[PDB]
Amino acid sequence: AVRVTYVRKHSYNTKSNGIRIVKTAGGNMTVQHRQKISNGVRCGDCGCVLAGIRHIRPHQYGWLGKSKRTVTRAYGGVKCHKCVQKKILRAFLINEHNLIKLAAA
Amino acid sequence: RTKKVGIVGKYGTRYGASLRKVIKKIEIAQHSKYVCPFCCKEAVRRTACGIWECKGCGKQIAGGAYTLSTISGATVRSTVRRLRDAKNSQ
Amino acid sequence: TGHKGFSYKLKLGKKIHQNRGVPQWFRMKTGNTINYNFKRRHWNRRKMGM
Amino acid sequence: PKQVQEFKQILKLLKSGSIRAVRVKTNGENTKFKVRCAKYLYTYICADKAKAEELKKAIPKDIHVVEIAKKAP
Amino acid sequence: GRRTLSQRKGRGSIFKSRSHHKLGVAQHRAIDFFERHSTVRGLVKSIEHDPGRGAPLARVVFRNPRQYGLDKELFICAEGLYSGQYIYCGSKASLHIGNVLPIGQCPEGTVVCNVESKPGDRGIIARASGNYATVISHNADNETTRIRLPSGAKKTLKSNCRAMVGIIAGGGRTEKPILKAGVAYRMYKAKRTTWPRVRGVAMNPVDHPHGGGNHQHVGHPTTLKRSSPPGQKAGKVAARRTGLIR
Amino acid sequence: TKGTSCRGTRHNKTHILCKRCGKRSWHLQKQRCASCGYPDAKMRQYAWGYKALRRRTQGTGRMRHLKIALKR
RNA sequence: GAUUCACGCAGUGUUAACGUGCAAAUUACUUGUCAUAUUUGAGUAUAGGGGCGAAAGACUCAUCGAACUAUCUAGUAGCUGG
RNA sequence: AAGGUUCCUAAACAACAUUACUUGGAUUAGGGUGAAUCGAUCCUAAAUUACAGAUGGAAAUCCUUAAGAAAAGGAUUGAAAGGGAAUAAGAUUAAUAGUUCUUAAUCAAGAGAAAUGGUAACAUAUCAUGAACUUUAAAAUGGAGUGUGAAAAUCUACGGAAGAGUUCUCUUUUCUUCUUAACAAAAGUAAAUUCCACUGAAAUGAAUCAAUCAGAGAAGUGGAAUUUAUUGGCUUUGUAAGAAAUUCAAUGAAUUGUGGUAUUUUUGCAGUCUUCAUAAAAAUUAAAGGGAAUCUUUUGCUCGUACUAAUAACCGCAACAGGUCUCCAAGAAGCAAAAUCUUUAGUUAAAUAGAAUAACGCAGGUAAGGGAAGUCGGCAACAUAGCUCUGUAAGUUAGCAAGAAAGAGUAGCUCUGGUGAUUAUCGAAUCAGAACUUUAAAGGUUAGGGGAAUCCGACUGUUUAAUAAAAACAUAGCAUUCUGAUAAAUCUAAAAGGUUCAUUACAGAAUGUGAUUUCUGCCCAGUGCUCUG
RNA sequence: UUUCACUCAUUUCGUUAAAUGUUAA
Repeated sequence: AVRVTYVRKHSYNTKSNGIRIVKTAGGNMTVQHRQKISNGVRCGDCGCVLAGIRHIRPHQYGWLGKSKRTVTRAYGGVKCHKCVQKKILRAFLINEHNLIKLAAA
Repeated sequence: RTKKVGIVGKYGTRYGASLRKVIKKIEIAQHSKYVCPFCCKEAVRRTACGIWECKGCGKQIAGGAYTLSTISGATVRSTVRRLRDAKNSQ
Repeated sequence: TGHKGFSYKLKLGKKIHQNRGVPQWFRMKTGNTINYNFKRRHWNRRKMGM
Repeated sequence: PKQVQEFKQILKLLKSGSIRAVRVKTNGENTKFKVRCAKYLYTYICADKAKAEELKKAIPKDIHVVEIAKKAP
Repeated sequence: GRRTLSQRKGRGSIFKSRSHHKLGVAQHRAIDFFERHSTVRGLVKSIEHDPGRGAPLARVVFRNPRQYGLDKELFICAEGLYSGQYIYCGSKASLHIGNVLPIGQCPEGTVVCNVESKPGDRGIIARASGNYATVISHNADNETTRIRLPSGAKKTLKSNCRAMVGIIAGGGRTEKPILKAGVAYRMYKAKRTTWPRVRGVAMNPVDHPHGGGNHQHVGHPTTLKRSSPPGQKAGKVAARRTGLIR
Repeated sequence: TKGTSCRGTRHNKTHILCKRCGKRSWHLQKQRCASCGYPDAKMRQYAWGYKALRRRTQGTGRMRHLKIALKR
């Protein structure tokens, strides 16, 4: 077995100091700097992880294509599909009831 | 399994028979599921001291420290309803 | 340390520069008593305290 | 490094004016046409000699062409 | 001798409050016209756990009635509140659990909580777990109402002092017996530095007035005047009585 | 273990070099110099420290400009 | 905040070694303990009739029943030495 | 971190490393630290400090956004372990290398009436306009335990190619090499979870090691999305064999398959348990609601970078058996990262040796017969010791005591049987049993002495650094006193001053006793405290 | 001198000093 060493000057097993040992030419092993695990977006109301958006760092969303950082729908990145259907029904039904109850009952 | 020490057998033999009895009633009621007032399911479990969450219903309810609804918290709710109806009627 | 400030590093280099002996020609001057530098130090003998 | 999948892209690449250098590597079972562009190093794995000769006629004459074999240059 | 532990407590050293993870100040919203002469509606977005206190906190969200935006408030939960509930704050609000009403509109016998000792000071009385104050009577002659404090004392407040109708959540917290010293250690995670209390009789005469001699005892009466200086005021202060109560 | 053993962990400087007096008397946590009293506008001098007055005062340095003025 | 082993840590016993020592408190075996009242690095806060103390008058740079350093100060001595 | 030139080389050995030294971390003279991508620099945490204001006889103190004609909203500092735009492989030097060279990349800042598809979940090499203002999310969140996906290491199956070791006794034999980066691509193909469409479950079904779920809709069928150390997880591909490794010849030549229902480590995922504990903020980024308006190329500055990191480079007067935070981690055997032995790497010197083999010693041992008669006292030493099976008392808070106590078995060799997968072939260590043999089997190493009572402390924990580790302190439990916040306790010389208090009687402050069970008797004269007098 | 009534110094507070008081609709 080949034993390795930290390449950067950090020497503690911190969250940002994650490393991976991979094999290289001649049987030698090198050290990579691996990336932290991130979370996605959550529905603004029900707090459910949205589908169709990757779980990457906040700045990497800028590198992604314009279509890969959201979903083509009403509110489309902040509310689940269920979160929005409730919003549409609430808007239409309450306005309709506010139209019949008052406003020339 | 056990004759009488049901949930407080994890305390072994080191807190007193009386104290282990008192803590048993509270620990049973704290860990049990309650009927959830908005969807009528045995799906409410405690998440913190005074916060209860309906697992299969998506609601967070404020309640007692260990029971979903306290005896004093139920009489007060009944009392206010009587007061509100009396105020609303003359 | 491996990591040091710029000003601190220059004061480290000067302490290195001042740890030298009397040049031979200065020792041949007429009426010369300065043969050895009594302000000298070595890393394992005295710590410069900086 | 990027890979060119079929023949139409590399010819259009060769006729494109962004090229910088060409190096041809002859392996035991294939021939690779590594076009050194400004940004990437496009390559094309070829196994048919006649298509390779067609490719070799397609390189502009002004371009420095490097021929690589079992001995590296 | 030395300065006793009670003297060292007022200096703001290690005895400072461990309030770093706390949610914030829990209180009513600032009074305005829409609360004095109307009702504003709030939405209980979530119910959270504030470290160091026994009652849950509701993250209520109001709407700004004079500008565009939101008024994110932080109330103390009344028992029975749930996520998505609408709560109305104002002088014309309905008498329901969780609504914020001036103490003059509550009928005699109403159970309220988070009462303001002075109008507009955003909540003083009846804030612990399971606590509440009852309304005793009204007096429209001088616009004052009487309430009964959780300690049993009676207090007279202005009739426009606000309050939340109901019972503070988290009742029955202190009926569960702590069993271990470790559990009591975790109780003061978000509190001040007080827990392991050395008996004064186990101290030395320099440290504490009780610091005894060849037998662990006090020596002098432990009931002391109110006017004793800081340093010798240790034990029972202005004790009208002692011994077990009958 | 109050003697030899306790001195193993002494690897954290309390004082670093000062900027006004040049000595290793700048307390890091206190953010003041124990010798020349830095931040303080006035140089720190005490009448009980009569020797510390003669170690650093007027005439113990170069006197780059005053030597011309007084001779003038 | 169950029983034990290990990396570690402490210091119950030998009242062993050493006792002008490896060491101004350490070594060997034995013993105990070895993750939640746990162990630990850095930063930060608390300073002299003050701090800090699960409390031994313990700790506060080998100094603590009141630190270190300088001035008053060549303090006074019916006492001891010359 | 600390040290500061101790790093490399050459000349030289007066001094120093308890002899010596041609050696040296010692003398003399030179050489040596290369960054757009690693860090500092940027942000904020505990906290810290300014102008004006407030306080003070004074020095100075308080306040940190409240007091201000100051700062859309609040000033400075505070992390080389928290947050954070972007780099890798090979080679190179006497010494530097995510820093130089070759090759190959990435990032930021610049320059040259406004789209489709899908029923839906949602998808489209930039595309396909999107201002003020507002909201949401990310950065950004405890711990335990169980299951499992993938990679690496070790082990192993089939087929080999090259080299090496053993060989008068055998051994188709034993050993080594057979590799691949950042960044991207998309032949082939996974595990887990969440949603969408059709349909409507009872004779209730679906499923996990455990759970858990369903008419606010299960199971089934067909889809969509996200995660799995870069693109998209694994094999594979470009980079890329031209490198590197193993051989051969004298620069040039050869090879570089496919698997495993095995162990460990790492990294994710899914649910379960637990809290009177709920387990950071900002810089910075994106989306949304609203509808105001009408590929090539340039540049990337400042600072650190050598070396030790310790039985010789740090702190203890020193080359001091003391102390000092981390990363990577092979084989045997075993439950075990234990003890013992070995491979890669390191070293054979680390305050001097030679001869003789007296006493008395320090360290490790054994001993006839007796077995604590020694001694203050079984102090020291001896003795038990793993695993399997049988068996296990009084007492008890009914949980324990309990590994109680006590007894038997265990080796080697040759066999037999049980526990599965794929549809006959393949595979795992685990358990049970039977003949035979002997020096009769845990014991090389590691490895509990047991029982009957009495006293104290309930327990886990802490304690006099350097003669006291305990019955002492803490503890949970019990009890008492004061206080409605402009308060109680309490710091300050003063203060729009400070602490509990981001608090509000289920709270804050002050005390005694110390788990549980049973019980707390009489006394208000004396001294305290109090009175609604 | 005591008991009253007020606020105007004074105290304690709250906010983005965001509809206070009296008429009007």
